[PDB]
Amino acid sequence: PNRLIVDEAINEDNSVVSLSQPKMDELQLFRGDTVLLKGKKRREAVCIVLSDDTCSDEKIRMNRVVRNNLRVRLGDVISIQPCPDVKYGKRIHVLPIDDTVEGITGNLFEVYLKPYFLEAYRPIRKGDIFLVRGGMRAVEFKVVETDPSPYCIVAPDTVIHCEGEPIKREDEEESLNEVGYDDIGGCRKQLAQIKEMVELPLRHPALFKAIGVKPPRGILLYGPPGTGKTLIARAVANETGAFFFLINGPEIMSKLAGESESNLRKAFEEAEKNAPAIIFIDELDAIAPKREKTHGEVERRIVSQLLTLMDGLKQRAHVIVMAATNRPNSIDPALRRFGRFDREVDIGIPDATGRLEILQIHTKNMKLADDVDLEQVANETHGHVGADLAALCSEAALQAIRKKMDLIDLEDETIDAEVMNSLAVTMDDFRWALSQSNPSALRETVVEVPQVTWEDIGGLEDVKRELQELVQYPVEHPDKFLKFGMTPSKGVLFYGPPGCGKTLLAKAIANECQANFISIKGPELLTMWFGESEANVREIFDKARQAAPCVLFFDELDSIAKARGGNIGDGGGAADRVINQILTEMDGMSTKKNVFIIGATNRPDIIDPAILRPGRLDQLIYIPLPDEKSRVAILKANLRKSPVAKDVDLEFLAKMTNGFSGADLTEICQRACKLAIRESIESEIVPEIRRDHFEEAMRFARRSVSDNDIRKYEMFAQTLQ
Amino acid sequence: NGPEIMSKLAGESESNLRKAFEEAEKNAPAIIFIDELDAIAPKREKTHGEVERRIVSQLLTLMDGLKQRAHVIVMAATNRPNSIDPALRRFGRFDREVDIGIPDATGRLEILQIHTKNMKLADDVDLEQVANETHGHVGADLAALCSEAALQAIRKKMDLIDLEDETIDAEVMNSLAVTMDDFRWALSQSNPSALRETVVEVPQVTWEDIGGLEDVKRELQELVQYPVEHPDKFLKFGMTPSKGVLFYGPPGCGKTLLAKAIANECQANFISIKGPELLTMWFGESEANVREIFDKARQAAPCVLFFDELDSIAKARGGNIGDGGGAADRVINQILTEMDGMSTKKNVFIIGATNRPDIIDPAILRPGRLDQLIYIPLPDEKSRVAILKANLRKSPVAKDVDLEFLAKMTNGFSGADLTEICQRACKLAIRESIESEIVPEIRRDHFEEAMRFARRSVSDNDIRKYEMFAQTLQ
Amino acid sequence: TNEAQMAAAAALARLEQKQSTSQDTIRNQVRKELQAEATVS
Ligand SMILES: Nc1ncnc2c1ncn2[C@@H]1O[C@H](COP(=O)(O)OP(=O)(O)O)[C@@H](O)[C@H]1O
Ligand SMILES: Nc1ncnc2c1ncn2[C@@H]1O[C@H](COP(=O)(O)OP(=O)(O)O)[C@@H](O)[C@H]1O
Ligand SMILES: Nc1ncnc2c1ncn2[C@@H]1O[C@H](COP(=O)(O)OP(=O)(O)O)[C@@H](O)[C@H]1O
Repeated sequence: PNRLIVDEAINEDNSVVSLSQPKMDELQLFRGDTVLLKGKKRREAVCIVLSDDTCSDEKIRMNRVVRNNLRVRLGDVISIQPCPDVKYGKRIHVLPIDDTVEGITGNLFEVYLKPYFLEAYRPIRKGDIFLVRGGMRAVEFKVVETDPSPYCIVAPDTVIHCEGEPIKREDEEESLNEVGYDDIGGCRKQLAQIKEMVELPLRHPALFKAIGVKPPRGILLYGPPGTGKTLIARAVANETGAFFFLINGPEIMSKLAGESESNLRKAFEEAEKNAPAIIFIDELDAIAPKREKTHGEVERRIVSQLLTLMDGLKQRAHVIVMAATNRPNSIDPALRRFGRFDREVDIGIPDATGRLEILQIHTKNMKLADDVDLEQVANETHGHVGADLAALCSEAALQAIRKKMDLIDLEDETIDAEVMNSLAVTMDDFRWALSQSNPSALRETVVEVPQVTWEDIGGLEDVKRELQELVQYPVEHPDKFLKFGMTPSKGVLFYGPPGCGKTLLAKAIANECQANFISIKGPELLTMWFGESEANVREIFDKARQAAPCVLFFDELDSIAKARGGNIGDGGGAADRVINQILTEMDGMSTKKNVFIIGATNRPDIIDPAILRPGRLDQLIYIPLPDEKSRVAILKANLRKSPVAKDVDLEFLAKMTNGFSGADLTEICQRACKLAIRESIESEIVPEIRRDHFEEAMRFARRSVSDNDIRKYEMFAQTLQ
Repeated sequence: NGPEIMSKLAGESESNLRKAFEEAEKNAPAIIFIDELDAIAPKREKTHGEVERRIVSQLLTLMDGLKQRAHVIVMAATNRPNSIDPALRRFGRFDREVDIGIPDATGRLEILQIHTKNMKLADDVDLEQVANETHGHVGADLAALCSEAALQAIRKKMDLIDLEDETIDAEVMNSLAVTMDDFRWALSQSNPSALRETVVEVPQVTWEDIGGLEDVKRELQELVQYPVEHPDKFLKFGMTPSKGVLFYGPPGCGKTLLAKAIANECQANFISIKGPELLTMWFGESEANVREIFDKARQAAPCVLFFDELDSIAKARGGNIGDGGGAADRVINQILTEMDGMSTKKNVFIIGATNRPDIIDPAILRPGRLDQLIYIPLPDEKSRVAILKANLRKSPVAKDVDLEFLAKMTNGFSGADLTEICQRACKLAIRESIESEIVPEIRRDHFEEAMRFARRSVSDNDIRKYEMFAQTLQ
Repeated sequence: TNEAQMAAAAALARLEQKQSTSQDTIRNQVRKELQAEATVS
């Protein structure tokens, strides 16, 4: 009884844990009460319990600081008990740990400990280790003396002493600046999926010895460089405690014949001796490239050696092998057969939210000025990966250090704590670093859950509802579909003029469903055909299966028909190699994988009719240019983020822009916004957009769809009845 | 296994392979199993190195040495029987072979039951639902599925009770049941390894699923059953049984269901070849795959090999225009060849389907090939009603629904179009039922509304061409 | 008890202050004006 599973916390605070209410009622404690935690080897901690809507009933959520003091790891279980007799302390003695007091001098108490405890009212226990962040350094301290014992709350009126040399870290505790899960920003879903696969085999090996189940013995990670593939592999080993062995392709390949095989075997033999252990092989495609793609005997031999060592993992107890590559299909397929590397996780590229999280992670210690806006940076850093965002944080820190501190300090390794704490990084330093950095992954496609909602789309009220019926109803009301023998559609095709919101329709339903949006463009379908790489069709559909829930959007479906001539071409049909592979993958995809396929085209008259057969994109939705009420709605939607003067007549503008698409109405709003901003900036050398700004914008905006194109689209839609 | 031998240096791989045979003799009777055979003895054209050629020759001589190594049998496993050195299949050696393939729905259910023998299942667990849903899975995937379903249940309860020790109390496992939500969850997490493989099985299509065409059903029984039910009567009367039939007529009239239904009644393995597959072979100039398809049919005998959309290639070449040539192409020529060499007593029946007989090489209709012709017109008045009744056999239908009235209106509709009407009415009933909670049956209003959106797929210009062709055939 | 509730109030204030649009248009317009003045001189 009163035993809870240790897991990660959302609240980063050094004295806070979170429980689900049913456990707070059974433990007879209230929100804000102090409790004691009992871990391993007679180690205890004191904390405050809060609650949220994310902790499960069986779990207790805590940060690394609490787990380190209890000598427990994620997946363990501890005891919890209330202690309502906790009172305030009188005098405490806190000293830093030498592991973090390097390159720094000055009054660490006044810089770190005093801000940390002042109005903080934190519960402490003798021997507690806690981390205080600031001045671009993270310093951890130990409680070595308390007048009350073993625990007390430190009030602002207590005496805090700090006299003596920094304390050497003990072997029973780990440094709080070591890499853990809280250092990983984006790809949180992937990290959770991996944790489930590896944490239990390593944390509780007894259960797999006794229970008739096979553990994963190999996980392949893939994505561009700098996304965190090697960060995850190390963070997992650090969190679980397994010995981490590092291997990389090019180093093993740099060895002579016989040396490369011996070195690879040694790593596996050492992992068994040090089990539980994790073997991470970086650049897997370099150590084990496809055999059919090389000529060398040594390269074919090292693949055979790795294949046998992977099979030997059925005998090497508690050893998991992980690997990283840039492309999941650039390695010899034998490694991915049952057993061996039977699991894989797509890391990809962080999205806008993950990029902000990474910037926040790499600023934990940084003092930021009020003008610093990392969300704006995350939105501007398109194509950047964690390696690039970390560079931006460090470069911005250096610029602030050179502007101020380099005119104060000597060219030495030791700086006063007060000087470091006095240094804050401004937005100009982040903008400078942004101009110096260059995205390492700008060409690769990025898949993310879109931020487009239904309120972002003007008009098309019936289409928005129709997509909800097509995408949500099959899983929200499955008993009605079964009752009436209905087969849910697997997708819908959109056709009509460009610039009417087709991209928002697919994103908006993905947003409400919290699903990833995968955007495939014509140039990708054209590359597959011309480059004789039709196998990339499977990569696209597999990305959807692995990214599920997701919406798989195939834009420019006409690109294949156009490649065959489009308007003229030969005497045959639109059938070709790429579309046949696409249709095959569609037929083999189940709706129970939470993947919905949406297509679009601006030339529906040349789409291979096969795509419209039952089981494919059988439903057709026409998206014409917005009507009178929709054009006004579009203008109003774009202006929701800015004050609009009372002299602006949006209905008059919409009546004039009769042939304009939604994309063209957006340009008018954005241009009028820019014009209002231009005036605002000059007034400081205004609070709202004036009629003059919209009328001026009207002089430059033009319709993107000609009158002849409108008739072509309307006649086609009419032909379909 | 391949990698174990290939990882060894020149001289070590040959010695180790020889020792394996020596040990089998010393311990005879013995069985040697060579996994990933194609890794040790790949087709000769796939390797040119001196070391790789020598180790292959060593295997060939050791296989021949089995004449002296009494009571030793060597088995080997490969992914494809044609990816290995053909010399291995010479009389003796590896002359015998067995196609393991993949399990069907029945086999998958048996596999799930086997890998759950030790598992405690909740009352809601239904492994038949799983076996039917696990399309494209192999036994190794179903075993992984069972493990993942158990692991989810284990994490929920085993960690909750905090059973942290070296041994598990038997009572804890005794009360730990895996629910249907744990299997369905695992199904969402798993991913079949054989999703793109060819699936060959006895179809579940019955004659009760096909409306109308009573005379075609009887004709297929004569063409497929009689040659093997009464082989002595065919000899007595000097009758040569047909080896196949070509179906023609408007699309969407059941051509595929007819081939499946007779395969089901006869419990024969049904092989489905579709237009995209015929086009893939044509586009890639890989018509040799046709011989592999017919070879699979022979291995699967008794079987029914159905070639749908035979006109897909002729249409891809232009169909009505194209070039000035004939209906012959790389793929159909190999199909014609394999039928000509097919043995009457191999219990292989070939069925084709086209929508444009005027562009199919007439040679396909010669004796020994698809010599029989069956016309499948648009369903008549009584058949369209039967089709609607069959399509609605899985849903509640209100008594006010007049299926004869609907069939009378849908005079130009195919069976495929009647299904669209049924599904539209079902969707409307679903939307109405869901709204009532924010109904128990499909109402006439739902079918009447569907009638305003459904259209006939085959126009009168095509029906007249179909009828005139059928008339030309007398 | 009461000392624990004061500790909880302090922890809640720290977490909520740290964890808890026309401004991005204003920032982008000021940045564009500063770049235009830097190019005219
Ligand atoms: N997903 C991520 N989240 C947080 N930080 C990341 C992420 N990906 C990379 N980084 C950071 O970028 C750097 C990557 O360097 P390294 O660990 O050598 O990885 P790589 O394999 O890309 O070379 C580290 O400073 C790491 O903290
Ligand atoms: N109906 C609409 N409501 C609001 N904005 C729209 C609408 N249609 C288009 N837009 C704007 O036009 C831009 C282009 O839309 P998109 O669908 O990508 O056009 P395309 O046909 O080029 O893909 C979008 O960023 C969106 O802001
Ligand atoms: N006679 C029939 N009875 C019942 N359903 C039919 C009939 N004819 C066609 N259908 C419906 O039409 C659909 C298409 O049939 P199929 O034979 O696969 O067409 P094709 O062979 O031209 O591709 C089937 O799913 C079936 O439900």
